[PDB]
Amino acid sequence: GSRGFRFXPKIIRNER
Repeated sequence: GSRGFRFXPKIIRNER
């Protein structure tokens, strides 16, 4: 579902 990338004080992931 898009949205995904390590961001120091935050990290996103969905590989879709």
